[PDB]
Amino acid sequence: RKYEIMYIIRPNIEEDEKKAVVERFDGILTENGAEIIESKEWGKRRLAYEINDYRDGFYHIVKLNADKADSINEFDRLAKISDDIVRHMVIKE
Amino acid sequence: VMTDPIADFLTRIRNANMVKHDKLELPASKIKKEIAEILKREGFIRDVEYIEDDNAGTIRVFLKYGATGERVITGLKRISKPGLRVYAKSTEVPKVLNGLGIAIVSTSQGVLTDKEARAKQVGGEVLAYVW
Amino acid sequence: ALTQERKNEIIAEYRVHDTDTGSPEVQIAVLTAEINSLNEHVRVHKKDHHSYRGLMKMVGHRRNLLTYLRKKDVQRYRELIKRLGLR
Amino acid sequence: KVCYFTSNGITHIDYKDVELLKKFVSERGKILPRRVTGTSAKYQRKLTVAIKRSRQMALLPFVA
RNA sequence: GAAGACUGGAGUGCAGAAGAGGAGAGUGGAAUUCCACGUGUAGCGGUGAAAUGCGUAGAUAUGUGGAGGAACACCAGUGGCGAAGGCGACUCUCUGGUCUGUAACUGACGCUGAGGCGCGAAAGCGUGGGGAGCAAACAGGAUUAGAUACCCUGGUAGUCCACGCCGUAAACGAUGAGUGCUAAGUGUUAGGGGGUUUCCGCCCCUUAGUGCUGCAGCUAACGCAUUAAGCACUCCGCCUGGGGA
Ligand SMILES: [Mg+2]
Ligand SMILES: [Mg+2]
Ligand SMILES: [Mg+2]
Ligand SMILES: [Mg+2]
Ligand SMILES: [Mg+2]
Ligand SMILES: [Mg+2]
Ligand SMILES: [Mg+2]
Ligand SMILES: [Mg+2]
Ligand SMILES: [Mg+2]
Ligand SMILES: [Mg+2]
Ligand SMILES: [Mg+2]
Ligand SMILES: [Mg+2]
Ligand SMILES: [Mg+2]
Ligand SMILES: [Mg+2]
Ligand SMILES: [Mg+2]
Ligand SMILES: [Mg+2]
Ligand SMILES: [Mg+2]
Ligand SMILES: [Mg+2]
Ligand SMILES: [Mg+2]
Ligand SMILES: [Mg+2]
Ligand SMILES: [Mg+2]
Ligand SMILES: [Mg+2]
Ligand SMILES: [Mg+2]
Ligand SMILES: [Mg+2]
Repeated sequence: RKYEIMYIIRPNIEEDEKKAVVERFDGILTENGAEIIESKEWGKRRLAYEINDYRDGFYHIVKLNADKADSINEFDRLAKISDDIVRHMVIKE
Repeated sequence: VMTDPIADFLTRIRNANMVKHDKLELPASKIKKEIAEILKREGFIRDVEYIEDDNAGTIRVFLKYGATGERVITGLKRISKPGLRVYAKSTEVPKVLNGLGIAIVSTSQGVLTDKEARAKQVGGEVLAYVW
Repeated sequence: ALTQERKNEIIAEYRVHDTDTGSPEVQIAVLTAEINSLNEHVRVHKKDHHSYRGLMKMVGHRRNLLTYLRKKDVQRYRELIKRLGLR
Repeated sequence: KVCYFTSNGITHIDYKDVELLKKFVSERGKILPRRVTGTSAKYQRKLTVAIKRSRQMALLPFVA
């Protein structure tokens, strides 16, 4: 069943470590039998409200076609525990 | 209907009279056709016709009214319901309205009116009162 | 619910002929599979009553079908009951 | 008045499209009543779902 | 009763649709309360009036930061879902029911159902947690001929969550379930078909819910009236003057 994950990376980050944290979660989804279809970044945007002391963020979108529903759970846990993502949302469609 | 189709036939006729309808159609059966034929031959309706279809068939009846209404048939009732069946001896066949009405009795030679069941001296299950 | 495929293998396995879908041998098998699937959900989710009612309704329907099959034709009933491991 | 998505055949109100949803929220972000927007109930439900889903991702303000 | 046959009741298959239906886990923003720190200073709060109360040990107000609990503005509508109780923030996992369309499949496989077994608002009980607001009991201030009350200032059990009991209500549509038949007019929810139009769109038909107004019919009257309290068949529960009770 297809999926869609959005997440916001903090603004104050440099391109190298930003790409590292972009690709770490792609790898973590691929650690399970979940095929990625997209990994494009949706770009810098200004938050309508300050979720943290922050005001801007890198919006990133990922498409998946998983079945076991464990890859999304592991992504949820290890993105909640990390401080390089401020907000994420998984959607089924 | 679910339980008793003869009562359904009688109540369809009664419901049609109350609003002065002209005809009515209903599902067909081997006993309903014969009841309709008795009603026609006795003089309580105008006509009966049979329309054919896939599963069981349909029967339509054309009702009868006087010159200015005055319902020819003014009352029906069922006597032997599925919850209690009543049988009448040859000397117990009821007389409806001093013979003004008729009673239908399913004897051993088909279904008969009240009058002709007293000619063969036979009896059986009474189905309905019509008057 | 059983995934459409999972239902279709059962249907194809218990067919009494090449095209049936509603014969009692098929309905009883599918209902048995469904209530077995609901058994462990009731076991682990012990406070879901609105699904327990559905389970009970399924059990009653399947029992009525079994009674009809037994009355109509005993040999089919005794073959199918051994196939499904009922009683 | 006439419905928007019904006229334009828009069968999906995605939550990634902020500019479209800007029309249906008032100056404070409160969802406009269906009487003023003029949309059908079936599409109003999808619209409200999308508005809340978009609000969750900081795309639209909760209170402006 | 037996031996066959049929598909209209019932169910399955195939294609679509809507929904605060239920259980578990995670997350969100407003708002009250409290705490810390700057500005400031003489009041704040409260009522028909006033007082109890809080404040120079510096509040109330105002700016920033932190802690915790409970409920989910606008959407929201005689709208939706569920057998009833009831269900309103968002996401994921596990799940039950319903409607429309097709005619592929089985061929009466159906209805009701005493005793039995399950669910059952709130208050209440047992063990272990939590406690921001609210508030039985309680204290003080008011009103009154009196005021174990209404009003004001506070305030514990509880309201919340885990497990197990309790089994009640104006648990109401004061209307048991199933089926069939009997004028019309107009809103709304979820679908299907057709005519027109370039599409939107306008009009008609139809299935399943939900409202209103009304003919026949019924009722003691009020009123009900295709969602009957009308005309009928099947099964169940209940009633036979009031008090004692
Ligand atoms: Mg059918
Ligand atoms: Mg739902
Ligand atoms: Mg739900
Ligand atoms: Mg806050
Ligand atoms: Mg302050
Ligand atoms: Mg219902
Ligand atoms: Mg055949
Ligand atoms: Mg029943
Ligand atoms: Mg009982
Ligand atoms: Mg309680
Ligand atoms: Mg307790
Ligand atoms: Mg006092
Ligand atoms: Mg208080
Ligand atoms: Mg009682
Ligand atoms: Mg009592
Ligand atoms: Mg109630
Ligand atoms: Mg009562
Ligand atoms: Mg009834
Ligand atoms: Mg159309
Ligand atoms: Mg209707
Ligand atoms: Mg009706
Ligand atoms: Mg009455
Ligand atoms: Mg007495
Ligand atoms: Mg007495």
